[PDB]
Amino acid sequence: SAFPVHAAFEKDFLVQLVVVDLNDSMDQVAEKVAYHCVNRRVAPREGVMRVRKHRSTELFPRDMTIAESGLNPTEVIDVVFE
Amino acid sequence: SAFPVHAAFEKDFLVQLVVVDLNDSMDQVAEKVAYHCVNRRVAPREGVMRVRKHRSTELFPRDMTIAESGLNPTEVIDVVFE
Amino acid sequence: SFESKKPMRTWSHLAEMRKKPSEYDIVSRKLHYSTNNPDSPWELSPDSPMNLWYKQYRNASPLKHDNWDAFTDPDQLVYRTYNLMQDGQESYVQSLFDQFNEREHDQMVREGWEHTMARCYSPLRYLFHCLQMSSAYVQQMAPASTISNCCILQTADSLRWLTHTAYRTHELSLTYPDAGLGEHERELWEKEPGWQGLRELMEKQLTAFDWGEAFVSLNLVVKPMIVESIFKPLQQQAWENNDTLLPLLIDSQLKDAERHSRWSKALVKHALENPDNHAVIEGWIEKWRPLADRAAEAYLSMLSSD
Amino acid sequence: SFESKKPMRTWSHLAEMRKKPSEYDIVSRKLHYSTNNPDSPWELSPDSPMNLWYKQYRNASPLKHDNWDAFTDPDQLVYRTYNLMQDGQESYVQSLFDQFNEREHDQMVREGWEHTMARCYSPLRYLFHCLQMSSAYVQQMAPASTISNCCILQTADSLRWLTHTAYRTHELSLTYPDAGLGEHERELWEKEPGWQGLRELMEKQLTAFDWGEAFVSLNLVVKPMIVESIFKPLQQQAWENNDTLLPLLIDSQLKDAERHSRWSKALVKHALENPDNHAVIEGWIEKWRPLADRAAEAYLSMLSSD
Amino acid sequence: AMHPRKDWYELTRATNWTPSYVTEEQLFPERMSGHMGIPLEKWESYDEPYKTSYPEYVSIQREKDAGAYSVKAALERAKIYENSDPGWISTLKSHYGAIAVGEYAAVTGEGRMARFSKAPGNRNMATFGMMDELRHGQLQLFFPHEYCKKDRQFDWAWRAYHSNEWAAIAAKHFFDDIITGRDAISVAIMLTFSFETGFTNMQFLGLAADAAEAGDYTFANLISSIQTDESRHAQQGGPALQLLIENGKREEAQKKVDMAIWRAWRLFAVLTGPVMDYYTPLEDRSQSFKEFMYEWIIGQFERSLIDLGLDKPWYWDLFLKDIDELHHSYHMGVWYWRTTAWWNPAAGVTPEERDWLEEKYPGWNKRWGRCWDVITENVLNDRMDLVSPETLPSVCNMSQIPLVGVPGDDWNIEVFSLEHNGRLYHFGSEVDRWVFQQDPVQYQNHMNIVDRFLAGQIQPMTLEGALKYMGFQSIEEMGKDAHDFAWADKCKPAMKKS
Amino acid sequence: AMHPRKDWYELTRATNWTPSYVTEEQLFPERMSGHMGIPLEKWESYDEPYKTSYPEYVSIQREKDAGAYSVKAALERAKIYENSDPGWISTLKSHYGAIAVGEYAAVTGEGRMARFSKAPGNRNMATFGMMDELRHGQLQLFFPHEYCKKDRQFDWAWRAYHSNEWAAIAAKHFFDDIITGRDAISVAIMLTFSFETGFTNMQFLGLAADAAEAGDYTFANLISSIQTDESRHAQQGGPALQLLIENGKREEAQKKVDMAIWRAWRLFAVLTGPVMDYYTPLEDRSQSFKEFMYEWIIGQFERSLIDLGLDKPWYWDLFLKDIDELHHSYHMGVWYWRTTAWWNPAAGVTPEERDWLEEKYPGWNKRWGRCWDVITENVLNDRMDLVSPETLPSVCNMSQIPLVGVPGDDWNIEVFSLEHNGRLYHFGSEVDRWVFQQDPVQYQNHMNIVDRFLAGQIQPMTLEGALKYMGFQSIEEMGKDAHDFAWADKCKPAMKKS
Amino acid sequence: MSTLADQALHNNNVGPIIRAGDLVEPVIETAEIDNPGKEITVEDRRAYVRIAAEGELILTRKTLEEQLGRPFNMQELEINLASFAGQIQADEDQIRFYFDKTM
Amino acid sequence: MSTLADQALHNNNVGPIIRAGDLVEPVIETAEIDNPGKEITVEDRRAYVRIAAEGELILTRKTLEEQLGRPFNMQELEINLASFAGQIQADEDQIRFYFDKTM
Ligand SMILES: [Fe+3]
Ligand SMILES: [Fe+3]
Ligand SMILES: [Fe+3]
Ligand SMILES: [Fe+3]
Repeated sequence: SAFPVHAAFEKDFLVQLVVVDLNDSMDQVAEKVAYHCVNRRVAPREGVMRVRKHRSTELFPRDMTIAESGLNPTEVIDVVFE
Repeated sequence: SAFPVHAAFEKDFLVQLVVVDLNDSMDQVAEKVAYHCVNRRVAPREGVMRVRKHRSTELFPRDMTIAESGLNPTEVIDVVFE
Repeated sequence: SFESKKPMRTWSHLAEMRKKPSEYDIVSRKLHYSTNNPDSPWELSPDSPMNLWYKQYRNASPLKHDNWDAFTDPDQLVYRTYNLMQDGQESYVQSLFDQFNEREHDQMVREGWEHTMARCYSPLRYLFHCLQMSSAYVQQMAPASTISNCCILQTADSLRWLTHTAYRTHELSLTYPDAGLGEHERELWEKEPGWQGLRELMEKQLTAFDWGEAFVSLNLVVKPMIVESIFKPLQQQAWENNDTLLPLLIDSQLKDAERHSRWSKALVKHALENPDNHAVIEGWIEKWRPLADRAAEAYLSMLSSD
Repeated sequence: SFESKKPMRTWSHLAEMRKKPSEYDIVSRKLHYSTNNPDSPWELSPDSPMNLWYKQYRNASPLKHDNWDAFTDPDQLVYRTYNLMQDGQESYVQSLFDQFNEREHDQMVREGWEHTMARCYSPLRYLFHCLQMSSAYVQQMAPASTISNCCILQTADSLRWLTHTAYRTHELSLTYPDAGLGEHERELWEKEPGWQGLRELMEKQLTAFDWGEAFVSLNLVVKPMIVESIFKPLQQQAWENNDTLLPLLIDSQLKDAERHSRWSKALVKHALENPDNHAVIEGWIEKWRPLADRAAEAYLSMLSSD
Repeated sequence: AMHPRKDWYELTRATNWTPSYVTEEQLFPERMSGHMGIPLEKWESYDEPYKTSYPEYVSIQREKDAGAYSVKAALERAKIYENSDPGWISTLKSHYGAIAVGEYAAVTGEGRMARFSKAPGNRNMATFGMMDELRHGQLQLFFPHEYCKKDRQFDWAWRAYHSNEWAAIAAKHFFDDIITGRDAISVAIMLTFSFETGFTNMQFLGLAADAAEAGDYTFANLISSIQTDESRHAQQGGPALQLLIENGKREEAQKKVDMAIWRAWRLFAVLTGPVMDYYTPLEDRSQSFKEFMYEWIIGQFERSLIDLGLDKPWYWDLFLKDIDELHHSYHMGVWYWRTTAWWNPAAGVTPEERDWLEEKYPGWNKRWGRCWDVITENVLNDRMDLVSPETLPSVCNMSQIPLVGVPGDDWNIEVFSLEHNGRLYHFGSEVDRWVFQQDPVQYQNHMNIVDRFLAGQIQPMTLEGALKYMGFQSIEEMGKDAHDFAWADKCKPAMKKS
Repeated sequence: AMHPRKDWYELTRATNWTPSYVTEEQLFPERMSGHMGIPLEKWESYDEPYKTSYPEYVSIQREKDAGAYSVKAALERAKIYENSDPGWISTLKSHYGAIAVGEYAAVTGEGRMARFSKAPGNRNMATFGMMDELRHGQLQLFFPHEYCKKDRQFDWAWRAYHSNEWAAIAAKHFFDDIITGRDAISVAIMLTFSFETGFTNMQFLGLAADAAEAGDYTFANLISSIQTDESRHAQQGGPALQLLIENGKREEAQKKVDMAIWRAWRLFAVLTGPVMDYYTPLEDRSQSFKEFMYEWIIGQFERSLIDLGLDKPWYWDLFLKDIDELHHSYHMGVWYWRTTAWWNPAAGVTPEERDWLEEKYPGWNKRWGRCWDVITENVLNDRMDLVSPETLPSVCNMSQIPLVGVPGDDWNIEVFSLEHNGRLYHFGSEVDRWVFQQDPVQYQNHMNIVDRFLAGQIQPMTLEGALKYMGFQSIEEMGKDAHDFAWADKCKPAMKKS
Repeated sequence: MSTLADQALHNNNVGPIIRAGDLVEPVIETAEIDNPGKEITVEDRRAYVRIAAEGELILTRKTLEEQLGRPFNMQELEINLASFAGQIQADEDQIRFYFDKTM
Repeated sequence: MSTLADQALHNNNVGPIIRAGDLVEPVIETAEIDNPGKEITVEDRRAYVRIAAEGELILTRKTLEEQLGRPFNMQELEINLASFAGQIQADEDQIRFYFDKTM
């Protein structure tokens, strides 16, 4: 159920390896990524963190799990604010 | 045992669909491609026709079969003279 | 095998009409190839974004007919004949503008009429632009080229009306430079109560993306409301205020509006060949009527006020 | 956890030598990182073409030792000290050229000697270039940097000899312009019987790609043959023909040749620490000796002929 | 008196407002609008440089059509159909088939902008653009219609876009990608800027030059009149482009222009290239395809792109090489597989034509000339089975056109392949592969004609099966050599014993 | 008397012959030689423009070394180690580690040409090239050796290439691709032309300028002396390139140059960029990294490429954008993950340095400045856990360097992904992905450091496990902030209650 | 190719492309008259003529009306203006073809 | 970027880059003397100096020996010639830095 992704957080300078869980919601995924960015290189801010496939327009629902998303291990995601 | 390849014959202007057999030797593959090129758009000539993965340097042995080669269906091959 | 066949007198798709095909038939019929393949309207990935848009908002519309292409514009207008017709009507309107300006018409209107015009007429450019944008949407989504062509000409007519309104707002400002003419229309459209029913109606209508709902709300609800509650009441007020140009201008605009009503009714008649469509069209009319009624009431109470 | 450790006086890989490391040790030892990973010599796809080449022709060589890096050049030469040594020997040779030219040495050689030189000396530029190319091959394939460095300096020495031969072929042509000096050497290398044993030997040696076989054939078979059957016989003939420059030139070249023999013997001694290697080295020597013997015999019969 | 347009024009485009009953994003959804997050206020500075207004439009467009139709009527008896070189007639057939219904599709690109662009001037100019493309579709159906009674191949002026014929698939894949399948700002950049100020000048003016030389004034007059509208509505692109650059979207803008220009190039190389250098009779070739490319695309179009602040596309040098090579091979492919076209390709390889080709493309005879040598020999020796194909060409998964290269003495051919989501795709250039990778969701499940043949979508699996799948209804409709091989009569005869 | 070189030089390179006992292809196998089928005879016109001969070589190179070693000896007591800014000392550590053993690898690139090039002048010049690179490897081990007794990080002058430390992997993947892993003609084009007339001038002369400003003359004198050899042996590339173009191989030549320049760029952006714009003390920055790029790479190198008949690379505009952006992010990555480096990165973000960065790269403070703001705040508030990483960066499958982008106010980041043979690869640019696609067999089964971590090759799976896997032997060897965060003392203090 | 294409791209030619008909000669004449001390180049392609000057080329309504010999409004030029080189700026009095940059 | 990079690329500057030491001033002086009616530009980077002229720049052995003040052979320049702009052609008498093309 360990599931590696590569994640780019909004306003950060890089993409990082973040190992999430197959059964994680997108809300949970966003939080696991934010851990490695917010208050490290990215200023905290108000708003709702959302997950999308890298460079996509369409956002994954907040409640959707990694398993439900159709994402493959080691694919790239962005975490952005809506 | 039908096996589609895309083949570019030496001195011709295009790549063509040629359906060969899984158990065909490279000698047989070359001949099946030559059918659609030699005396149609390519002058016949002396020499031994050889098969290689497209743009490769290394040639497949004459005796090797499609099955033995590791080629996947619809991959591109060249047929050239050695 | 393959046959040897002889030439046809017209397109293969028209070759079994009994009548000689008209110019209209030759140049207008069965031109949307995007309806040929239900799974891929456009020649792209079947689930490309625009393919999904068209599968949802055209193909899946509850308004259904097995032959939308057989729809015929009652006026059988083509680009060529539209321009002949409209150059006639528009040269007439431009000649009125010239002549009435020569006679200094705007100076002779009843005291205060410029303020009524600033408030109730000049912001119509926003309303007319909304009709223009909406007509273009029905154009791009309609399931037959003969339907789309009617929408194209209707989109042009909406811009015609917008342009009359722009020209006349400017012209009136020249006689009456202290009325906000050409300066305050956005503020009125956004903030004035008499415009808010109309603004709410159009913002919501422009977000009705199903082709059938777009068509019905625009052409069967919104546009007829404009005729009965905006155009005709303005003609009456103009008569009471010695504005003799506005009634003539509106009469020309009403010719366009009647044409839009004609083709739209013809489309309904075509659609009702399918009995299922009656409840569908009725449902949307009933959905949108209250909003249109509120819009008209708010406008009329503004036109009536001091 | 991780330790806190103090600085070392030299590289970590030398830190457990008992002696203070020399310049040679510091700059020469254990520099081929391509031997670290048997499955991927180079930091590329494990089966990239050059990775396959090195796995076949270096890693899989039957000549085996568990510590090729412990090989030491007996002369412990580095770039700096090679250039000091060779500037000394080369300035000496260039001074001989100058002086012997001043004394018009080439005019005083025995009648016909220019023809012997044209036939048996000037084409040595091809042979020496083959030694140069071959030495470079052993360089790039050898499994330790200390071995490779010896090959680098040997490649330079081969070019040194080629250049002496070029310079002297040109110089001799100035006194003897009708002997084909500087004009016919390729033709002799390609066609002259006395050169064909040597040409066949080098063409085949240059296609021996296993590093160990390349090393043994070049340094234990070909090069010693050149010393005993080409260099020394030319000195003898030169003495008989009142050429007093050639024996001195060859004596300087022989200093280089002795150095190549010294390091090569040291490598054999290192290799024989593994008893398996004796039959391997013996096998290759026995494989290549007949070709070298034929080469020498054909050369000598040409040098002896009229 | 009347007041001049300059005095009231601004009111015609004072039409943006701040939404209150729905959100800005609901009214202008990004997937349809393509505003790239640029707020409404910023779009108000959009200023179309080539303006018109409703009264002027209807008056002037009335006059444009009066001329086009009058010239057609006056020349009905000029015997263009019966007296023209058949290569010219095939040029008409390929033009009307490839273009007429695509023009009508362009209405939808303009409509997309008229509803969904955040720039008010763009919405109005796009309304005229909708009208313009309606004109172009109607003209280009009306004009060939009279030839239906003469030749079933003219039915394709209407039929092509309703077919799965390979060239029709190529046209639709292009037009659906750049015109009808993307958001309003993408259309503004890709269609009006990239396509309508670029390549349409080749088919509608370059070709008009050849038409005039050929004495076909009905056609020359028609297509040049059409281009006068294009020259106006195409000026919607520049201001969109300048706005995107001003608002930090240069990179996005450049990528879209780069993509659209390449996509247009490959289609035009298959349509216009063979027309200009082979189908048009030699005496009527005003300039070569490459000369016209240097005039219209390099000298005019690309210079305009640089003036607006964009860069030369990354593939510049590949493009220049392609201009020397690609259409010669596409011509060869279309001619060899002529039975799959709705027009009759002219081979265009009589000695005098080969001398011209050599002059215009030095080295031609040692390249394509080698293939035409084999073909010519076969024709002269009546070996006709060898002039018709018994397999399919491999086809690009982007352009939908055969994968080609340079034949003959310095043979070079390259296919650029890609695995994506467990499927293997093949492209005719680095640039085509790059286009796919820019937007895989647009393309990923599309199947080209060869993919369909291999998947069992084309039944039966024979030349005949494919031809029927492609919409052919009779022997007469399928392409033949334009001159029924009478061109071999100008080649040195193949001698036989007496 | 002595005869001048011009009179006997041709005999030194009259060394080609026609093989008889083995075939030409057996003697010069394409996989090692890279002759592209060009026959022996054609290679004889190769004419190296920068010649030398054995007697001159040994004499002149003796003098070069006498000077380099004398200056070193005379300056041993200048207290460079103890008195230099630690950012300067880290520059020395990164230089010698990244370069010394790579120079010795370059012997093999030269040896590849000396045996396998069909051009006789190339084989001789490559023999001097072998000698030159031997010099450079030996100098660049000897020089740092004396610092071993002072600082374990100098051990990496020898150790780096024997490690799996990430930057060492990046260096080896580059050098093994362009120097030791390809055929002789590829080396001639890629190493000597692309790399040795291009990027080495930045690290060996640009950096020498900064060294001289910093008062480190031992180093400035060393690296400039080394470059004098490069300037000679690099002139093997031009004639190879001109020969390939003359023989119909322009396209192949251009592709190789394009590939090698980009590969060199990414490595040099991670090594030299942070050195020039951050580690070198502000007072010693002769020019910015970008200014030096414009001098050496744009103004000199690319102009030379055009003079020789090549085209600007297709990625020109991407490259220009990268020069403004890439190294700022690579610096950030190397500094944040400093514990994985064998040198101590200087942050280089005191207010005075930030003013300089803004001057040299307008907009810097609203981009990278945003990240450094967060970092600076944490340092001032002693929130040190937030200045050290708890995961891995994503890494390019070509360059082996973190995947980065522009941070801050106009955030933009892009990863260019590729599926190939049922594996997913990720690249830091369009160009890196393109390089992979040019020669997949070179790269396809290579695993980057992240791929290894995910595959279970790095045990245990922790920062510590990775650090040990990378060859670190003590706390002292792993990178720290150069100034132990003393730079925060120049930032406005974070106030607390009294 | 390289040299040829570079030369083709690095031009500053601006001006109308007029479609065969009654505007061809009047526009040529107007280009000459309304741009004194600009050399006007004309390329004749039978179906169209390519008229150009360096950097800027103006056509005034008044001149065009004189050269055409009949009443003329500037907007009417679009009946015959098939294309143009340069950016365009047009009003009731004249049309201006121009470039912002010099190549 | 665009304008800046174009200007940087479109130069015809050729000449030696000399590494700090005893050849810097003599080479500057020789460049001036041996190329009369060429403007010589010099950029001082302390560790090296960048010396240039438009299109061609010659350094003769005889001039360099005079400016250096001691016996000098042309090949010895490589002790101090760290890089150069332009193509190179060298013999016993002189070195020539040059371009074939004009940008
Ligand atoms: Fe059109
Ligand atoms: Fe258009
Ligand atoms: Fe080096
Ligand atoms: Fe080097």
